[PDB]
Amino acid sequence: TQRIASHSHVKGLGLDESGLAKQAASGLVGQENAREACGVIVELIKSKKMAGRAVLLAGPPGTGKTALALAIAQELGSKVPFCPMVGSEVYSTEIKKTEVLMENFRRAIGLRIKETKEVYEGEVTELTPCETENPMGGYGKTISHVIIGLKTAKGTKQLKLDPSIFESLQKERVEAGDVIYIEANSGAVKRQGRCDTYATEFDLEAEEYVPLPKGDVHKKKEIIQDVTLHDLDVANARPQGGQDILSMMGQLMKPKKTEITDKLRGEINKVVNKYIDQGIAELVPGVLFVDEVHMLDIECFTYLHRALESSIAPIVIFASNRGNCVIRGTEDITSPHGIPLDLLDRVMIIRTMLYTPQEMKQIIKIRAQTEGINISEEALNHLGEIGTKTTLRYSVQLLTPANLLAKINGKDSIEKEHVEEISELFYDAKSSAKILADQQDKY
Amino acid sequence: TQRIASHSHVKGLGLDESGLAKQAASGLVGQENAREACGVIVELIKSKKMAGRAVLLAGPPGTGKTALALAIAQELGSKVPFCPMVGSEVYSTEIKKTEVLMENFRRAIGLRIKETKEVYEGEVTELTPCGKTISHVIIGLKTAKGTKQLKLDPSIFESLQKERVEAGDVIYIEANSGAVKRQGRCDTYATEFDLEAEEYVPLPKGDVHKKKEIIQDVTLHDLDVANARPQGGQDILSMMGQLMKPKKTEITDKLRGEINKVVNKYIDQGIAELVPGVLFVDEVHMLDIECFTYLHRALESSIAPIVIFASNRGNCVIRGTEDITSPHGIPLDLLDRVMIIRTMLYTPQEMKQIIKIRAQTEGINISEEALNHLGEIGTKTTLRYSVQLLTPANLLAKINGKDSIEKEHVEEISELFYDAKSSAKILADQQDKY
Amino acid sequence: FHRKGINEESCFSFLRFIDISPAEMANLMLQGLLARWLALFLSLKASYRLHQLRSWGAPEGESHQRYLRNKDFLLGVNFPLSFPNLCSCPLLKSLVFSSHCKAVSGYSDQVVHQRRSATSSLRRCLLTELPSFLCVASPRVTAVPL
Amino acid sequence: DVTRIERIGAHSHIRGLGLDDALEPRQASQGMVGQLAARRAAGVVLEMIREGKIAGRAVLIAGQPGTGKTAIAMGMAQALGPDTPFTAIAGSEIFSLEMSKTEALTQAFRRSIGVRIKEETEIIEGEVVEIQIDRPATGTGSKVGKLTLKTTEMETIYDLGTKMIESLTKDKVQAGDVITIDKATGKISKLGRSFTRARDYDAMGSQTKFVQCPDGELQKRKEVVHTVSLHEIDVINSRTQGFLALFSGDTGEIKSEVREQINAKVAEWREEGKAEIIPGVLFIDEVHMLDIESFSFLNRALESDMAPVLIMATNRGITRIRGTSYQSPHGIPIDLLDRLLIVSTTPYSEKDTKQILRIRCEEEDVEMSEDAYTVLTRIGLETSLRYAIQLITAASLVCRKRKGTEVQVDDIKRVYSLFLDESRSTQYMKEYQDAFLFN
Amino acid sequence: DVTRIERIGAHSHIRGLGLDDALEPRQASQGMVGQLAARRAAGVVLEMIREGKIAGRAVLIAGQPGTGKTAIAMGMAQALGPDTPFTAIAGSEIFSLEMSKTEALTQAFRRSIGVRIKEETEIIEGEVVEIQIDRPSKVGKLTLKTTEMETIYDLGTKMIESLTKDKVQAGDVITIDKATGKISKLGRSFTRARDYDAMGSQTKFVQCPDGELQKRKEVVHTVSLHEIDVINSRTQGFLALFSGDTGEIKSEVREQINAKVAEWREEGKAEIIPGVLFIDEVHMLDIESFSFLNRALESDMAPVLIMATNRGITRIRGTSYQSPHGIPIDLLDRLLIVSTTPYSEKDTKQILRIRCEEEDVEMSEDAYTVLTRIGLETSLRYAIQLITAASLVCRKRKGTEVQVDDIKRVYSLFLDESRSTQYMKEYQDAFLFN
Ligand SMILES: Nc1ncnc2c1ncn2[C@@H]1O[C@H](COP(=O)(O)OP(=O)(O)O)[C@@H](O)[C@H]1O
Ligand SMILES: Nc1ncnc2c1ncn2[C@@H]1O[C@H](COP(=O)(O)OP(=O)(O)O)[C@@H](O)[C@H]1O
Ligand SMILES: Nc1ncnc2c1ncn2[C@@H]1O[C@H](COP(=O)(O)OP(=O)(O)O)[C@@H](O)[C@H]1O
Ligand SMILES: Nc1ncnc2c1ncn2[C@@H]1O[C@H](COP(=O)(O)OP(=O)(O)O)[C@@H](O)[C@H]1O
Repeated sequence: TQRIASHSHVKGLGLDESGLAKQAASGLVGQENAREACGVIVELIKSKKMAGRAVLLAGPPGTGKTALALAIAQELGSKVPFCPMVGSEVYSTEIKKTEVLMENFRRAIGLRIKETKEVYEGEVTELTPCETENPMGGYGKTISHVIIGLKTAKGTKQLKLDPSIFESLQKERVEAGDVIYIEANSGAVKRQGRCDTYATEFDLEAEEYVPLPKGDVHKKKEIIQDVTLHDLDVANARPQGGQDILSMMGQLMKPKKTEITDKLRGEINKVVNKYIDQGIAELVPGVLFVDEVHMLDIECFTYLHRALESSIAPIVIFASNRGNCVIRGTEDITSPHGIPLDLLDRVMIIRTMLYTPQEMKQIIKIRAQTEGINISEEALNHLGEIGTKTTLRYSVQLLTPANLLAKINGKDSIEKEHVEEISELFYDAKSSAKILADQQDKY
Repeated sequence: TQRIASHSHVKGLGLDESGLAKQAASGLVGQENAREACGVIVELIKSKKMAGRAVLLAGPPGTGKTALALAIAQELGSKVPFCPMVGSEVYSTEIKKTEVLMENFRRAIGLRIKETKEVYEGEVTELTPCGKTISHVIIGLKTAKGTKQLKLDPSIFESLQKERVEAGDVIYIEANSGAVKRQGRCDTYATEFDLEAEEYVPLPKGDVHKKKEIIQDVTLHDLDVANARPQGGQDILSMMGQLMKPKKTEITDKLRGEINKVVNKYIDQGIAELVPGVLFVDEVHMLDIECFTYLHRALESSIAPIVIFASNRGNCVIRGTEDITSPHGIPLDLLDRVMIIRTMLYTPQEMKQIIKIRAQTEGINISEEALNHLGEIGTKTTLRYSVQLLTPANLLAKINGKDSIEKEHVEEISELFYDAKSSAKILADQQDKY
Repeated sequence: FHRKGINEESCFSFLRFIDISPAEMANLMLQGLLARWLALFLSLKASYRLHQLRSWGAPEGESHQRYLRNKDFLLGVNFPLSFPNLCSCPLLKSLVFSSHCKAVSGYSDQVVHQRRSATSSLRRCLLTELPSFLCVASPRVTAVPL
Repeated sequence: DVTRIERIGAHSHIRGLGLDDALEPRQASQGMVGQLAARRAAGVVLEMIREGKIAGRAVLIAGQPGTGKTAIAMGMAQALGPDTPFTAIAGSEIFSLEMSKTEALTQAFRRSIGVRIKEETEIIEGEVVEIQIDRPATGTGSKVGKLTLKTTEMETIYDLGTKMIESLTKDKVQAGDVITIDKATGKISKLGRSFTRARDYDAMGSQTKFVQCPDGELQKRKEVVHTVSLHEIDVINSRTQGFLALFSGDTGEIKSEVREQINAKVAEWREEGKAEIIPGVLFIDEVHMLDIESFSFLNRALESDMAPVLIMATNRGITRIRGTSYQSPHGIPIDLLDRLLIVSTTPYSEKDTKQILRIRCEEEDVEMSEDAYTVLTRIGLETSLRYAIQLITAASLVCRKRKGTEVQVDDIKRVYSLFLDESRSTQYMKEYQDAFLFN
Repeated sequence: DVTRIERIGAHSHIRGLGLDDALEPRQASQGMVGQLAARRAAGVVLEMIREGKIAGRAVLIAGQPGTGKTAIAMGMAQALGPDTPFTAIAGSEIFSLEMSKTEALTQAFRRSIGVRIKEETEIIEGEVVEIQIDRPSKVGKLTLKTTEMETIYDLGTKMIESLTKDKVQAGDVITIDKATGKISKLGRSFTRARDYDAMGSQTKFVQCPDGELQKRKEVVHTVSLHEIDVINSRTQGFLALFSGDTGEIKSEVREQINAKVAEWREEGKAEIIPGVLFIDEVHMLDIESFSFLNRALESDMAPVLIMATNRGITRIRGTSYQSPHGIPIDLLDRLLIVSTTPYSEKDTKQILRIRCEEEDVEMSEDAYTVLTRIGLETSLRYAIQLITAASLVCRKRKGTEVQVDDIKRVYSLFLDESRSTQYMKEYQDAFLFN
């Protein structure tokens, strides 16, 4: 069974047809205005019109700003890319920060392109170079084509192939008893190995045998693949070929990220524009979620400045939980959320408030039920009171150890004694800080 | 012969049978409490039972801490591995700071493998090759003490063929390693041509068959480095070692565990034995706070050697914090783990004894009056000053034609060279001019 | 293989799920760059076979919906843009244009003038080769390797 | 319905500077309104750059936040044209771990001076009828063949040497294909298979798209125009067969001798009349972020005869320069500040803010009532213009949610209540002093 | 006599966590004394780890120095035992020069998640005796030999070619996997170790395989997720597993690994076993790295983090802010602090006894009393270290039982922090830098 995470219950915002926020739906309670704003943002993302618009979820720690981003991701679906990030990913020892940011920005934009695969594959039986019976002046014969018999688990059939393919057949080891495959579009031939049927004619053979193919000899299907715009960058930056001393040399050396030049993007954009205009590929913009933005640098913010007004950048959702803090990279330039004011004028701020005890108890119950835990009301109320005394996280965290203690005692549900014992055992931040202050002389 | 350094005059701790300290022995005088307490450490290292245990030496500069540590190193002989290092050596440009500490910790533990050295050498008389093409090759060695025949597997024959060795060359072979070294054609064929590019050597005057008993030492870190990255497998005749420049890298823990398991297996088979060596650190106060913290985990491990730390600075700020001051520049957390030995200062009698011992060690004859003057001048400023002063006096005394050392030579040298205090006082008066 | 318990941690397990033999790995680790080069070449020859095996044969299980087969830790080919898939699909070949052996500037419109009726046709974005003459630089001095 | 890679950004409505033939700015033209003096100065510098005779000229644009400095930059970039190189670099796009700051600035400078080359070649576009290959038995590896080409009017037969045959085999060209042959270099570009020749076919050995037959004469002439920056010429000539560094960006700290060699060779190329050198424009935005060493390198690098017309941008006041402790205007030392002309911008008013909102709505295809416009302008005067611009899309979405067609004051008030401003967020922020982190 | 690579350390006298069936700690069991509430919490979180149902859980252990946070962590690791990954690192180990602090933590997270897989293995292994081929598709046969049977295989042409290229000779012990057909030479038999008197470059002598020849069975493989990441990092990435050359693995590979692992667990082919990540001395991590743990503990697959901290209310490293435990508040709420308590006099006697029997040392009752008094007036670790020296000093006296005089002598020889600091201030001028 899939293991329980810390945000497993969040399945959506839980909105009406009119956009109003339900009191409790899809694992979310409260924060009605925030949920309505997030629904508006979801509509904006689905609109496929804007670009580079940013929203900043601002609120105290443990108020659900991280959860709402995942709710937006869930309500978006899975056909639109959603790239998470923390503020500490920019600091790399291999490449500059504004390239980490540019690569991530290009990650949140995905493609979706369709194509057909056609192949003739199966076991080879005989090779008949069918001749035309009347050689030409100055020659003893005139081979017309090659007849190749291929059999799979369905049936056997003969195919007429160009004579030149024989020149490729001798390039590899094409003997009867092997299984081969030829790409219809490409036209090359490749050998997989001898069939399993002849796996017993010897006691020790150096080659490994593959099973006989099941299905029709000639397969043809249609496949749609999705690639982000960053994958094209890496593919074009590092050509993966083997017939070079450069390709192979780089493929032997330690791979390192390289600062992609803006000229490469200028041509990838042109080619994807051409193919979109030809109706082959469909572009789908996505979302990029930066949590703990307050860990960025002033250089990173100043690059984000220019990055946002681009006509290609995706929708960015920032999250932070800092008060009036000093901006990283400066000396004493304080600012709200640790974010410069000039950048902060380009974002739409969504405020997240605290949680009332009723909503806290509802959250505790939802977590307990999603987790597969049974709790009594006289203990659930005590747990909610304890959480309201300290915080929501400290109340939700004690669910599992209480269940383990009850199961050790044999009971199938948590009572008052289990909760009080667990609370007596573990400590919270406030009491630990009080102890540290009391015993400061011995640390 | 051997060049004389500043620590060449110390041979051991000079402890008697009862464990106390003699007044003067093996080149050490004074420091009775510190010297005697080092014998306990010496016995601890020999026991090969405890691990991790550490020792700090605290005292003013120029009081014999490094001398005591080197005396401890001498007391263990050359069998016990000894890894000296300076705290300033941690800051490298290839690996992280804790990696150097781990590598030195591995270096401070050694192995021990006994084996027999097998040596063949002499002129090749014939090469006769023998599921039928090649199985083994018969070779005939001959010197001017006898003749022998040998049977070679195809690997050794390939090694001989690589050296372009034909019939009539002087060859050196080691059976244990499989080494093949061609030492040139024999002199008897020197007349075969008037001008030949080859060089000719006389027939060896010695045994064809040589047996010896050789004992090999190898530390764990050698195994880690050898097995960490693909061994070059290039010893010439290859341009592929000309592509990648070797660089020091960070050894993973999976490798180290595999090496530990293999070493346990082989020492259980009885082939090799293990010896816990000693690591020694100078300028430990120069370690960063990160290294001081990593020493908390490293020292408590069960496969760690015994470590000795030396530091002379006082209540100075710990590096990497610029706010916190701790004794000896060592954090209280780590300073609680170590076991501390204090080092005192030297009275004038010990001053004179040290000067006399250094003079007789480094090859200078000194008179009693000059010795008294040097003792007084050493009590004036420092101990190292007089030892430094010794040599120029005996270098001028040779110029004047004399042999011993008297008042005029030492007085002239003192008037010719300045110590730290006098130069500092000079710099103060000319402050605006420097 | 010879462990002291039914469940005991042992390294080199990945050798079983990669095509590397216990002798091939020792050779690759103690021979040198020639061995590494040959192994690399063999892996780029086996990549196409592994691609097809992973992409077109998914019947039930290998052992009736349990166990793992050879070359199951090599997931680098499952990507939609890896070279085997890129060669199988002829259009991603055109979407990856930066060849390692030609000098491609990018995309630029081309004009093809005719000789009769002076009709000029205009083309859309096409791959463009940088003009050869650009390369004119040369080092001041050359030295035989020491 | 289809969505291209280019979407509607923050400066997607500005199509130019909106100036007449007399270089007199209009009140409202080409998406730009107001800011008459700055637009005038920008038009002057645009005409100056278009003339392209003097080098190493710098211009700084200063003013309040959100007053159109970047808007002016994008406007002059659009007015300049696509064929004139323009490079936009942020203030932090030079602090790299792969090359020094001076090297990055040198690359940025050399990336702006373009070279235009017209390349005319003789080509043969035609349909393949049959191909003749006569492999030798033993001999010495000499191959001989023929190749017949046909169009709807004329056809011919060509002989083949020992060089194009290997190319034809490598490209695997067979009958029924339409190919373009480059007579100069010798490359074979594949167009596609024909229609009539596809009737006689074996099993599938080539499955792709379809094309027609090139009409007219078999031999024609093709022309390409290449715009190559100096920096990529430097990268090309810095190593043998090194071309992925144009895209990979792996070349670091190129040797100077290559740079002077390229400068000289470009000089001779200009003299011979083969290629044409055209200076471009470099736009460094938020340039207060540059370290003092970068500014001082700019000092000397701006005095060369190949420097571009760099344009600065700053919204700071009397601030200490990055990396130092000395105050100075615009966070720039006086040395660099004394070598360029400074253009200042004025804060906006109500009358032109309303027109900004109107043109933004026209770009975004959003309709509001006049009362809604007045409320939005009041918001965009009590609060910055960017917030009012942003609220337009949210109001349009909210209006479309209720199946509406015209945005109303109630929708705008709802959006104002839903989202937040920096001032209101800070006001609500003061009441949770102990709830936040590190106050 | 024979010493293995591991010996008596500081935390080697504890074997598991002393508990009951009802998770009730004992007063003295499995080498643990006291810390009843801390051990109860440790047992609860150990059961939480063993169940492995919830992901992303953090527990912090805080207390004064010398109270046993690291001892509790090691006892938990021993009680959990093998077969469950347990990655123990120090705080300062992530400050690398080839990877950022993010990668050095991401890899430390992926290295505590185990994957169990089952494989069907058929292997033949034995000593070759004779190889016969004919020259007519060459046809031949080869003979294997073990302790039980002696058999002949009629191998095919490709096997002929492989054997010829590998140069197999009689007396070699070889293994072949019939599924693939790869020869893995292991060396030569002991009985075949005399026909050559000059062995080649590299040869090994191993005993002949015993038992049945062609063994077919099922094996279980426990591989960490970090290994699966590194393997797909580059073309030949398994070298980086031991070399440590891996750096900044692309994020488009780890997601694919996670998706494939989820697909495998859905199919039942492989099973995921969570583990523990112990980060000792976490009080010295970067504010940038602390913020990374915020989103690292909210993933579907993540181990349980256990941290230790010796700091009270102190400055956070990387910022000028005062916080408890040197940890930001936005992370401390995600954790679950488990506090410790200084030991009493009875706990001090009961803890020195365990170490005495661990070191095989017999101590007197008055000696225990004096040692307990010293370890109460001073640090506990100093008193713990005071027993190893005492044994050696008593051995020098040629006595089998220590006494009070020996303890007093060892106390007088070495110094603790308090006396070292006190004597340090007496002549602080002689020291350097304050
Ligand atoms: N609206 C909500 N409904 C249900 N649970 C919530 C809600 N908001 C927060 N939580 C719970 O609070 C816990 C921590 O919230 P989080 O998103 O980490 O807050 P922050 O982002 O401020 O740190 C999560 O485990 C989540 O389950
Ligand atoms: N007790 C001693 N006996 C013999 N030599 C000594 C003694 N103390 C110091 N020395 C000599 O003094 C010299 C320098 O002292 P050293 O131990 O290097 O000082 P520090 O401990 O500050 O490094 C050494 O060459 C050493 O021989
Ligand atoms: N004169 C103008 N004409 C049209 N739009 C303008 C004008 N001035 C400002 N704007 C609009 O204001 C928005 C913010 O301006 P911005 O580029 O941030 O100014 P600055 O870069 O000086 O802060 C831009 O999206 C732009 O469309
Ligand atoms: N509960 C315990 N039972 C037995 N020995 C302990 C216990 N706690 C600590 N110790 C011992 O005390 C010594 C020092 O404790 P340590 O774990 O270093 O303290 P801290 O947790 O402050 O680092 C260790 O060698 C350990 O073996």
